[PDB]
Amino acid sequence: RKLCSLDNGDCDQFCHEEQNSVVCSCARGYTLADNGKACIPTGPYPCGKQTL
Amino acid sequence: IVGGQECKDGECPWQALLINEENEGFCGGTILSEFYILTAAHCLYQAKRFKVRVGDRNTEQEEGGEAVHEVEVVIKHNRFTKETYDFDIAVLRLKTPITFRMNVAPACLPERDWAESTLMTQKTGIVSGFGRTHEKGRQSTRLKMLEVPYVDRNSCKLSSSFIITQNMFCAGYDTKQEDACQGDSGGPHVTRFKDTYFVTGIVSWGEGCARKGKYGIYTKVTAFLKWIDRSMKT
Ligand SMILES: CN(C)[C@@H]1CCc2cc(N3CC[C@H](NS(=O)(=O)c4ccc5cc(Cl)ccc5c4)C3=O)ccc21
Ligand SMILES: [Ca+2]
Ligand SMILES: [Mg+2]
Repeated sequence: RKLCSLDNGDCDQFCHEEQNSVVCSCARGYTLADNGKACIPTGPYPCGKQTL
Repeated sequence: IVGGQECKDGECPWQALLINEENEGFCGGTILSEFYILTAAHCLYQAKRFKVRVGDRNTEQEEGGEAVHEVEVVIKHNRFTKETYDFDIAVLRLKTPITFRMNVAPACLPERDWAESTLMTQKTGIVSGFGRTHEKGRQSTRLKMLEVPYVDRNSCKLSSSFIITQNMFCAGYDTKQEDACQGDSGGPHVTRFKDTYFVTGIVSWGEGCARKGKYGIYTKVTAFLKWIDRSMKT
């Protein structure tokens, strides 16, 4: 288990292996956090989240 | 939905219900965005005129979150076949945008490779709808959800009397009395990953409901992510 195969490469959502390293990204309506791993909702009612 | 539990307040916010002239649900849908609903192409023959209702959990009471939307454009996959139910997918563009609120929010569209490798390899997915609670019963008045195990592709082909195409996958149980059923068609199959729910399937067909040695057959959303993206741009 390496990179994206090891615990999703520590990414909150999408994980890609580029140049033999992990690249994280997020669904539309989320912004990649400063740590380049977490996904932060850009506005209210982000996709995929149960309400309240 | 046979077996499973009621969707509780806020738990299934991406559920859409296709309603006929009599204001009765006949199929489900998944909210993708303020303008678009994902559904099954085969649902588009079960009513001449239909609208989309969102934010409903009990068809017998006004809970204040419900909203009915007229459809502006129906985008059916051109390769859909009634013979096999291959390419059983359609996108609906609404005339007015959905206002997100409690019980009304979209499910996330995943990327293909990551979803196939990481979501579809999870133990289970979640199916939901207002469909029958038993094979011979009436439609549920309550929105229900059910955790359904992903089924090994070979096991599914072996169980099926009919062709399982590359555009389909199987989920549910061998003998346990839990499955989607009549009226759940077109509804969401979502997969949870770190408390975020991604669209992974569309309720498509089954040889009965919850039958022994039979599984639920779902449209494989990951095979249609580019198609969906294109449909949502026009
Ligand atoms: C013939 N060919 C087009 C394909 C392959 C065999 C088949 C069976 C069915 N049937 C037969 C009855 C059943 N109807 S249902 O309302 O009970 C129903 C409808 C959708 C379902 C969806 C799932 Cl995931 C599970 C059970 C489901 C049950 C249903 O969907 C429809 C299409 C096809
Ligand atoms: Ca209601
Ligand atoms: Mg079964």
